Amino acid sequence: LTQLLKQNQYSPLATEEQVPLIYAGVNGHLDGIELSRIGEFESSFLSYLKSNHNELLTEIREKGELSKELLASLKSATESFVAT
Amino acid sequence: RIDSVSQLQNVAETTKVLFDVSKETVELESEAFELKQKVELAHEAKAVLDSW
Amino acid sequence: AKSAANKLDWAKVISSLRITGSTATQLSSFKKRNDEARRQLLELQSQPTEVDFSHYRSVLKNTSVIDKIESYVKQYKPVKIDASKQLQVIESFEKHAMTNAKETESLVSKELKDLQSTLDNIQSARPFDELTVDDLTKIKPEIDAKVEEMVKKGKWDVPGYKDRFGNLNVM
Repeated sequence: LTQLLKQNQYSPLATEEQVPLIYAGVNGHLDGIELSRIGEFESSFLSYLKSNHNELLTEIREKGELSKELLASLKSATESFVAT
Repeated sequence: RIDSVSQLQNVAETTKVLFDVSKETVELESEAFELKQKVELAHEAKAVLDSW
Repeated sequence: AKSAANKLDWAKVISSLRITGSTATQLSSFKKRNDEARRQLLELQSQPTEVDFSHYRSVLKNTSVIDKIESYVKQYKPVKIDASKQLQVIESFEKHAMTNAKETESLVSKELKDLQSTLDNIQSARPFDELTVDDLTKIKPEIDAKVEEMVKKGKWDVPGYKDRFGNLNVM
């Protein structure tokens, strides 16, 4: 989580972008990932979701609030890319 | 050995979809490449009129 | 619509656990994710690819080139057609794919019921207290061949027997 929260200058992140990194960081999925690998993992998982779970990004944008269905769909969408 | 073979039950029916849809998602983006040509052209045009 | 393709991709990842050491299939998923991420940022990065003749031309009051570069863009407005060139070698790749796939599928669909029948054969046909060694020579004449060759060469030692089947003699 410490190496997670680094962020380069002129690189703001939307809330829909900030949610899944937190959800991965809470649920221990980063633990098997290398500590140096976290920085590329962030952009990788973001481009992963923007490619694929763009609907969930729109859900976080529209609601600003995660339902249980959004929670479980988020869980599946995380653990998918957590398998790499 | 029964379990080891039965792991390969429905692989072919799904990997014949994997192969095709995978190479399509690789190779259906030359449209985006030729779009990139137009994007960098309009990029240069905007840059030079910014210079003017 | 690509989310179903990537759902199938992670299904193939959790089934590619069965084949560890995929050299370039995961690299093929890597390349499709790479240029998919490239094209989505390319289309989101893309403007309406034009010079604004209303505002951004009339911003330059000393215009003199904006008609020139505008008709230069409208000249190259037919940029270049795409490349749908593969319809002959790609179908050969999926032809080998369907070939080896149906080979595998028919073989496993046979051998599943074959080894289930082997399990049922082991279930009710174990005479482990009443089987005949002549039935062993009948089921395996390799037994008779090794016995006769073991006599004729004279290796009257039976190696690898004494470990699990002790010699139970006096000394």
